[PDB]
Amino acid sequence: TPQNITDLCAEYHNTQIHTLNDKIFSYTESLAGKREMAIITFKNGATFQVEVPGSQHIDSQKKAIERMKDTLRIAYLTEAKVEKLCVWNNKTPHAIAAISMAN
Amino acid sequence: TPQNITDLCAEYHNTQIHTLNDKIFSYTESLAGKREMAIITFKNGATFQVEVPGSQHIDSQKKAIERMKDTLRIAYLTEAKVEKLCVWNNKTPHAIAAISMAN
Amino acid sequence: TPQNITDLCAEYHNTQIHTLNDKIFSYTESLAGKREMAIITFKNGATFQVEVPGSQHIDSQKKAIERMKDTLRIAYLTEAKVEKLCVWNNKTPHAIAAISMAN
Amino acid sequence: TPQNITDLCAEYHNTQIHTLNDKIFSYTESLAGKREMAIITFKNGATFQVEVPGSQHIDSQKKAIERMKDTLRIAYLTEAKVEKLCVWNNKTPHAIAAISMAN
Amino acid sequence: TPQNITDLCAEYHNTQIHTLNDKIFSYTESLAGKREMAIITFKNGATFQVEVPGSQHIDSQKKAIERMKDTLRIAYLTEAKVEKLCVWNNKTPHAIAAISMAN
Ligand SMILES: Nc1c(NCCCOCCOCCOCCCNC(=O)c2cc(O[C@H]3O[C@H](CO)[C@H](O)[C@H](O)[C@H]3O)cc([N+](=O)[O-])c2)c(=O)c1=O
Ligand SMILES: Nc1c(NCCCOCCOCCOCCCNC(=O)c2cc(O[C@H]3O[C@H](CO)[C@H](O)[C@H](O)[C@H]3O)cc([N+](=O)[O-])c2)c(=O)c1=O
Ligand SMILES: Nc1c(NCCCOCCOCCOCCCNC(=O)c2cc(O[C@H]3O[C@H](CO)[C@H](O)[C@H](O)[C@H]3O)cc([N+](=O)[O-])c2)c(=O)c1=O
Ligand SMILES: Nc1c(NCCCOCCOCCOCCCNC(=O)c2cc(O[C@H]3O[C@H](CO)[C@H](O)[C@H](O)[C@H]3O)cc([N+](=O)[O-])c2)c(=O)c1=O
Ligand SMILES: Nc1c(NCCCOCCOCCOCCCNC(=O)c2cc(O[C@H]3O[C@H](CO)[C@H](O)[C@H](O)[C@H]3O)cc([N+](=O)[O-])c2)c(=O)c1=O
Repeated sequence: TPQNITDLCAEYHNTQIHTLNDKIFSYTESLAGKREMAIITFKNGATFQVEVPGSQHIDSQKKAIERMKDTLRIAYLTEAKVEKLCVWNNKTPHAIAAISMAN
Repeated sequence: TPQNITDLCAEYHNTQIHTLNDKIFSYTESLAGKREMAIITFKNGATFQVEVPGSQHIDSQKKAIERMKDTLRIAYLTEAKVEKLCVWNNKTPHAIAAISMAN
Repeated sequence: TPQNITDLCAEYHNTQIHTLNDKIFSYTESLAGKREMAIITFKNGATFQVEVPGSQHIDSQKKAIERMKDTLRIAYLTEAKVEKLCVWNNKTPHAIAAISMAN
Repeated sequence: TPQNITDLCAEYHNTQIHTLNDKIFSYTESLAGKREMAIITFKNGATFQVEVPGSQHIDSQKKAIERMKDTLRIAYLTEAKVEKLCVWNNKTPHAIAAISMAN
Repeated sequence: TPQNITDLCAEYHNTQIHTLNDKIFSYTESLAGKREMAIITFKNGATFQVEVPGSQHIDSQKKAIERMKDTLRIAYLTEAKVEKLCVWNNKTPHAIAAISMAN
């Protein structure tokens, strides 16, 4: 398995690493039907989503989508610095695939 | 997908944005039958609910309703500033559809 | 729907509001069979339970019972002030139906 | 029905109360097969387990076992004072049945 | 049952104990398909994973895998010192079987 988020990200098509080294500036979450998702922003304006679960996802990803929204919420409320995000860049906002947190 | 809570709220009928930019003043939750819900207030007297799950909800919303009560609870306890709420204004108290936190 | 805990509490028989306006003094939780419950006390000696799930509860209350014990544990640990409890008083200790937190 | 941990503990055979009145010294958890358990210790050297779910546990204890591991984790991290533990003493380490937390 | 992480770790083949006595330096988690995992590192560079659930895990480990990612995230955020890790060393990064935390 990959040793880090950069190596993990490179295993997939349509991805890119974003290097933030900053806390989350805003956290949004919705329960509206067909938009059950989260959206975060950083102070520079860069915006990211956790996608609504769909036909593009395999079953194993469902629990991990729920965990990512948990992660983002707590990271936001603790002001944790996000180091990098691995995202799919074939969506807007870019869709989070993975996150790294470091000091 | 929407970039922010205002654009997401605009996708639905019978909704509005409330701009609070304030922490939650009170948090209430109930396990009583047919009243399994949360209610929050702001110091200006605005009151909102997370509805009881029912027939107006699609299955994918169920997990999201539970997550939203989770979110409000921790927002309350951490005194996190709520920026905006997207609500259905066809219910009393207005029913939460999405939340944004910033600052 | 109800706008506050007092109006909610009044929808049910065999309930009363207790006004605490205090943090929880003790939190006790059990996994022993037939006693899978939580008990909280306040420094005025008032004691309350989250009842073991049973045939008195409808299906939709199950998730909310588990949520209540999460709420009471985190309230305890954060020393959050509990404003009011809505309880069933046909049980000893009185059984929690709803909680409000403020101040 | 019990109003406190001592009374609840007394309801079961092969149990005893340990009075700690201290925070947890160490918290251990495992995901290894057939050892999906938690172990806590105190600075006096007392060691306790949350048992692996098995055929001694009825269905309704399974959820409560999960919650107890949650509770011990967060108690540990917050340095909350543990007042008493109700344990089964026919297992080594003694097996937790209930916990009370108080200042 | 085991009294500590060292005795638990010794019940399994292909395991070793790593003694860290330090907080986690970075936390990574992924929802990408077939890489639904967590990776942590320590300041000395040492890197560990929580494996993707697979056919080498029995059903009872599934829930504990979920729990371990929860634990590592909150450990990371609270800067909790990790005492020891029990890992399987037949994988790269070494795969976490158990964790102990102590100050
Ligand atoms: N696959 C796929 C897609 N498509 C995904 C589409 C993303 O769409 C979001 C656009 O929003 C839907 C706007 O809906 C109008 C539809 C008619 N539906 C409703 O009437 C309706 C009403 C609602 O309100 C009731 O329920 C609320 C609780 O949900 C609340 O109680 C309110 O008070 C009630 O009146 C709510 C909804 N809802 O959706 O939440 C809908 C794509 O791209 C793909 O590949
Ligand atoms: N769809 C829809 C609806 N319907 C929702 C409207 C409901 O509003 C709330 C009004 O509530 C019910 C008032 O209670 C009378 C119900 C008769 N049932 C009971 O007797 C009963 C008894 C209860 O107490 C027992 O259980 C408690 C635990 O639940 C506890 O153990 C206690 O000690 C017991 O005596 C409790 C309930 N209960 O509901 O909680 C009910 C609408 O509008 C739509 O559009
Ligand atoms: N509805 C309803 C009721 N009735 C509810 C009754 C309230 O009961 C409270 C006390 O319960 C029974 C005390 O147990 C004696 C009964 C026989 N049970 C056991 O043999 C037994 C043994 C246990 O120990 C084993 O399991 C432990 C884990 O559970 C541990 O591994 C230990 O080492 C083992 O020896 C444990 C239990 N258990 O219940 O936890 C029981 C009412 O009133 C209503 O409305
Ligand atoms: N009832 C009851 C019992 N019995 C309870 C048992 C006490 O058990 C602990 C003793 O442990 C036995 C360990 O099993 C070795 C047997 C062979 N099994 C395995 O081959 C095996 C291999 C494992 O490693 C692979 O999977 C790992 C993930 O789980 C990791 O990916 C690794 O890289 C892989 O090589 C792991 C396990 N596992 O069990 O975790 C087992 C009692 O008492 C009662 O009352
Ligand atoms: N057993 C076992 C294994 N198996 C584990 C393999 C480890 O592999 C990781 C490398 O991953 C596969 C790279 O995939 C390319 C192949 C085709 N797959 C895709 O088409 C694909 C596309 C995806 O993007 C869509 O879905 C995204 C959400 O998942 C997002 O919405 C994006 O916008 C969409 O385009 C995503 C995936 N996905 O897998 O996440 C795949 C081993 O080793 C053993 O021992």
